[PDB]
Amino acid sequence: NELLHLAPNVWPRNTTRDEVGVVCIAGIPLTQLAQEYGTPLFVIDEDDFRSRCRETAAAFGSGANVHYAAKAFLCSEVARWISEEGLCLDVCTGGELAVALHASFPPERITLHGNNKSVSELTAAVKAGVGHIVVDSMTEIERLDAIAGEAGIVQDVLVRLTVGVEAHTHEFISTAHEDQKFGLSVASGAAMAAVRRVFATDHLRLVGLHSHIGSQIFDVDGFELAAHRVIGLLRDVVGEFGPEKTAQIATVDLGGGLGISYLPSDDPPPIAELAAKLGTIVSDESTAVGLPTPKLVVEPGRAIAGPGTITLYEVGTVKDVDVSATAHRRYVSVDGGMSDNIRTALYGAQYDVRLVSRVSDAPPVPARLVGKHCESGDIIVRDTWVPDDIRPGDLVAVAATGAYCYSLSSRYNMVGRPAVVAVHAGNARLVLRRETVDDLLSLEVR
Amino acid sequence: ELLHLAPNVWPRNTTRDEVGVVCIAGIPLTQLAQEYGTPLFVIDEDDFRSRCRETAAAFGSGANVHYAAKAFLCSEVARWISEEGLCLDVCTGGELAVALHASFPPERITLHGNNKSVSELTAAVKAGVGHIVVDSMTEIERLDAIAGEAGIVQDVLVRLTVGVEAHTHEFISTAHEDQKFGLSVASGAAMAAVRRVFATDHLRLVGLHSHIGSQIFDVDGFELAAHRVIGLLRDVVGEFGPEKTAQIATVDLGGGLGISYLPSDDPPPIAELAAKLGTIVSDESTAVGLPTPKLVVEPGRAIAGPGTITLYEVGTVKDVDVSATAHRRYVSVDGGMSDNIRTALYGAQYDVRLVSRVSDAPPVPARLVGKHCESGDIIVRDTWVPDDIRPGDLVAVAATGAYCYSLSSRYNMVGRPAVVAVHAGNARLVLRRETVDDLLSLEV
Repeated sequence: NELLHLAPNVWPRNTTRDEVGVVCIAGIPLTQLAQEYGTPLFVIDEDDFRSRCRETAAAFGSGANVHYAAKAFLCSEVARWISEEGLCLDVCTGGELAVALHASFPPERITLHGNNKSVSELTAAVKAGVGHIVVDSMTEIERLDAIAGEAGIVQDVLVRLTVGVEAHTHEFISTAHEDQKFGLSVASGAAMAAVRRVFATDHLRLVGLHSHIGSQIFDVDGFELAAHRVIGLLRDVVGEFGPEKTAQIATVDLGGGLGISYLPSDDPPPIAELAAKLGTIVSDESTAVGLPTPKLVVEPGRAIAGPGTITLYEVGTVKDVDVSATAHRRYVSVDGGMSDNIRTALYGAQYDVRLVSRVSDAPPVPARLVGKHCESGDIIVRDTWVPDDIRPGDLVAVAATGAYCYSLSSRYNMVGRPAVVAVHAGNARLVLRRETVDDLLSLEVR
Repeated sequence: ELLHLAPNVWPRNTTRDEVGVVCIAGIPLTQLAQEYGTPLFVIDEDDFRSRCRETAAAFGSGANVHYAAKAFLCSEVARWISEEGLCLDVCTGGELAVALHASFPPERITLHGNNKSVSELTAAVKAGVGHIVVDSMTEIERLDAIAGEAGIVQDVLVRLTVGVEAHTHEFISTAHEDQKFGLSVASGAAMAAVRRVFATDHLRLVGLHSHIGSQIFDVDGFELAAHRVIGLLRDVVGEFGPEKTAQIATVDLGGGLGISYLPSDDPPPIAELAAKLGTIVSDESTAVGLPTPKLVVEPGRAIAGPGTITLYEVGTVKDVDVSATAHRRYVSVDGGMSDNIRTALYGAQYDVRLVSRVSDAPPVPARLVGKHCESGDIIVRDTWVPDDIRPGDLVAVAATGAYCYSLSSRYNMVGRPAVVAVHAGNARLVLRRETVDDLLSLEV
């Protein structure tokens, strides 16, 4: 009756119900998937994922202007999808680049990020020919210049700014002095010094500016102020170097944080609308300081992976726990835990969970979804509702685990990484194996 | 200044060189890094064993001290626990698997968890584990059926909610504890379970279990939790006679025994704390006309933990403006929330020290920070660092042997650090560092 609704903004785009009531994506009952591949189980609506890539690219005007943030989720399958849809790939560490490359991701379309790039990570990057690197310290700059000189090239490059804006959901914060590890403060002059240094080198080309201001951003208001501040730096730069030189700073990358719906209440604007406001502020602001509007880049992770994937669990214990003299909370324990979605513990994230293996007529009862580890804080969905006849053996699913869940997974209490599976049109295909005690034990020595 | 290495915090066999490099078990940390890489976990093996011994003594027997494998586990460690006479609490299908691959005596394994699978329970009676601490009415059915099918009578404790949560020098009491483990005494769910276990032919009740906290520095919480637990025992004499309730011979007050993360952390010496604890189990027992039951305790952190250190190489130093007039020194490092997530996840606080040389520079306020693309990737939120700290320098964070490695992740595709043990003069790789081959190993 009430828990039977599967809100189309939360759950993947190809999700539907059986005639027997079972929940399907891409036409596959979740039961079949569970019985075939085990639980816990990650289930990626492949068509959804591409769907998001096309949609975002259309909104910003080309896949060249949308870099998938690999940090949300990465494996060779997904890299290949991103290539095919024509987006770029932002990679973060040595290893994210390694796997990008292993999947033959076109290096010209990679951008490298990080607060502490090593000389090896940077050297590997120029060898492969990555093409954009977003620099983050003055040390990085001295380091990359040496490396690109040593290798015969001029490495295009952006500098990362700290612009004093933090945005989440329908609000933002502005600070005099942003206190965090990334970027170079515009207000402090650190950013300008960075611009100066790169212009000065023989071996780097300054090509853009990068800002990132938060996550689950549902209004443009924060971006607007950020872009204001960011393009104000550009004004400082016409100041010293002239308009002709500063046009070479052709790309304003406004970072990630494009929002999705974890709960049906969540109301991120449709992406084309947002992007058109974004485009317009980059333009108003651009010309009211005497410049050609530079090209807008955006780096979603969550808004691309994320909605299209679902973690599929089997209920194993149901305990009814007294929380007042009169009331109860219905703890439903499950197959996995913080080993595969640590976001609830770590960020206080809020998820939708649903019985999926059947349809119940029972009245909804307040509940906590809870995993299998020896920590009381091992909690996947802190507050929901759940049909009062929920019972071991049932299959439940949590609704936007596509982003930052698997990437964050651990082997806490020796629980191995769930399998991951992709699904497209009717067909299912294992993408990522499930761990076994052999993996568990495989770093041990004699 | 930042030069003191507080002996309550750092591993026991920690030392300084003539040249001022920090050493443990006689090995300079520079050498370890140059041999094995960074980031690196470094286990002072004698420390671990020392704490095994010290705890055992305090509670009368290694048998009354069960190591909590959740805090860190591998065959090597399983093997240290076996050799020091302690037991092993394991939590999941996987933790038993490895304890067994390491040939840990099953008599000395206790098995925990809110949501044991049929298949987990089955594996464990087949291995002859010996104690299971049941958590749900459902689990009790499952386990009767299973032990019956095996032709055995499986010893068992039940786990209780007793409405106490202790941390540091305080604790909260609650009319109705609101969390996943245990069965409530006050609702009489506990007593319902004691009935149903007395009723089966295939289970046999030998104790009660409460776990009430972490980083516990007073006895007070334990006193109240004990009062309340043994309260159940009285209720069972009421129903069953004192002569069949004495079969419930074991009161297990769980883990939570505390260590020093920071120098100002001041947990009591375990010998005192256990004396105190033993007295009150006794008092509270005779206070209800029962034989003193045996006190068992299930530490993880207090055993693993203080003897292990995470060695990092500095990569980036950045002065960050935080007011018109102040600055915070962001020192970034080889690793991050991938190998130490406790800071982001629980708001833990750590000590960190410059370790590859000794600086005469003055101290400056700082943040030790990882290399992952997330601004919350912070290893140590508020420390002090010497003002001439500089890339190339090696720092160590100070009590990382518990919960850090077991929670490790491959975030941003950062492989697990290697783990190395050092024992009188001598290093030895135990767990090896992950490679992109590992990172790719689940792909098809």
